[PDB]
Amino acid sequence: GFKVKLEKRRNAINTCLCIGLDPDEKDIENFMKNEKENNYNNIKKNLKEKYINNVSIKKDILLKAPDNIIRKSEEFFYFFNHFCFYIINETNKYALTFKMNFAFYIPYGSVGIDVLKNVFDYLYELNIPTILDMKINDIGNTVKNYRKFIFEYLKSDSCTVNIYMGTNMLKDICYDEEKNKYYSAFVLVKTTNPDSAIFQKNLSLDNKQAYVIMAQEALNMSSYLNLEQNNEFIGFVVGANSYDEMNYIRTYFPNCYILSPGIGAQNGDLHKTLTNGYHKSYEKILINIGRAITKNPYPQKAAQMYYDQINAILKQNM
Amino acid sequence: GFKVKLEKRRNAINTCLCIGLDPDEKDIENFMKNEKENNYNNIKKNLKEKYINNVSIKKDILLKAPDNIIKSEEFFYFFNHFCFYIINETNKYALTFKMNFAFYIPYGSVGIDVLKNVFDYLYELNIPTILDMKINDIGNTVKNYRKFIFEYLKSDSCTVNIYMGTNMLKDICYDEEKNKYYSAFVLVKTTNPDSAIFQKNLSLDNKQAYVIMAQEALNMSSYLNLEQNNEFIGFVVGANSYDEMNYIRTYFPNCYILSPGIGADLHKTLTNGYHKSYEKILINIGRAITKNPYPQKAAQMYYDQINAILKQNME
Repeated sequence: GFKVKLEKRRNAINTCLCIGLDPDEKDIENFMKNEKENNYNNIKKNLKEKYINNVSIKKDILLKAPDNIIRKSEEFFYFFNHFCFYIINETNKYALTFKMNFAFYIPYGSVGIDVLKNVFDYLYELNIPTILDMKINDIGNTVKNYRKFIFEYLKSDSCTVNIYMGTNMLKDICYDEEKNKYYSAFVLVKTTNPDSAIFQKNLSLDNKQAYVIMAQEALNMSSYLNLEQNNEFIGFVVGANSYDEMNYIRTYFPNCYILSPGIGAQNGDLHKTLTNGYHKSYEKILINIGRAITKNPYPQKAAQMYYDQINAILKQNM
Repeated sequence: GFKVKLEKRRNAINTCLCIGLDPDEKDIENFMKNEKENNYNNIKKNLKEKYINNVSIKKDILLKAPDNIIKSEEFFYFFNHFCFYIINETNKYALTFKMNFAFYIPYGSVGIDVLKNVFDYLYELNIPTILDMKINDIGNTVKNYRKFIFEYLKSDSCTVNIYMGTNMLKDICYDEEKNKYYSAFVLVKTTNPDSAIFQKNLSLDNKQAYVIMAQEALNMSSYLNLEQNNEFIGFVVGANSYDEMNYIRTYFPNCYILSPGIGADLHKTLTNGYHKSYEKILINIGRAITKNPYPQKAAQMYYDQINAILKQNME
């Protein structure tokens, strides 16, 4: 159960920080250059973690001494994967959950999917709850394959879902009738893009905005599937800077799980966000911080500072 | 541009058949069993085709003989060879091929290698492509999908879900640094039985969400000058959704439509969707061909039925 994992871990480390691990090409290139310039300090640190031996793919390459890698076809893979372990290693004591957005692992072909699998293998050993932000949607017969990839192959605890096509697809994502398995998901409700209102707000039904209608139908399906009775849920992606919508959501669905992306290095207001979505069991208000951590040259420092700020706001609210 | 490629292939082969290539694990396993019990007849045909010698990934694995193969690479080998079999058998009937990404991802990286080989193979054959992935994210994030689909795969088009918004199309159908343009089909009315809940029951000013969404997609298309660059944004409209198909062809007369959902009435769809430039009504047929006992014959069949309806609408 994602619910119980979250609950347990939230008790252990007292926070709702979700760390986003979305490495782009410059992150990888910058990491490789800086490891070359500095005796490969961090990769050498990566290699000392017990949990690095338990990843699935190209262990023989990953566990080589950096020095031997340039002495090269496997180099992009090695620095990419090692960048991801580096973030995880530096920041994990501060993160209630990690969220990996699939778009960042696909553009190079398959090599990034290997990286993605290893990252998920690694987080599984560390028992850190995971989310795959992939905003999946298709017909039922088709999405089973996404279910398989995400929950069987990656062993993610949850994923993001776009339910514009409908809520029946959740039957083949959050439930596996053959194996009697249940899975958690966050459906898109109010997103962070500037023009998010065009459909989510400007469409309506019976006097209610589309985002509200969507949220309610998502929970009707969660209830029909008995998810929470099996320690899973369907939650809502609500943008961090959508304060009215977040307020509407926490108000109308008082016990929902919210995943909140949007706060970066140069925007956002953690106090207004966390307050609007607050819940005493604040694993229900996941505050995702991604680039503000992964693009900081001192990622542990970033993850700690965000941790402390959120913690201060949580106590303010208590 | 996708427009040009479509226009030219349509005149060349006289159809709007879109062939779906969505191989499931059972397709792969069965192809493997059937090749093994039949002296690898289809694989031998695969190895005699010009452009298998031109694939990017693990080419010398694919050109080995099953006996050499039969084993970490076994799955890779029969998966890829299944795809190539379907393409070799059916390509002369297809205006376009649509690969659904979901069928290529569930085994990890091995399936993405098959996907790339499939795309490189259809590119050599000069057959127009669609990646059905229904991508959506924020602008800065979807650029990764653009790169993957349009740079790495070299797809002509993909499917997009614009419920988050249409600004995302700016980083999918356009690359401002490179001055490049690409085509997409946005989801308008999909084939799922409950598709009405949002697509029909939500409205703005009386109009159903799907019409609002189609219009906004076309608004963004003009903002990006796709037409002037031989690309477009089109609409996915399910084969089973006649009134909606009718409404779209009626209200947006010259739009491009991709229509999934004809399983195993084609007349009804093609008639409601019809356009004299019939590459504007792509009729997708996947499982009904790929899970037929004789895919080539199944493809010809649908090809001949489509052709007879086209001529009947022309007349």
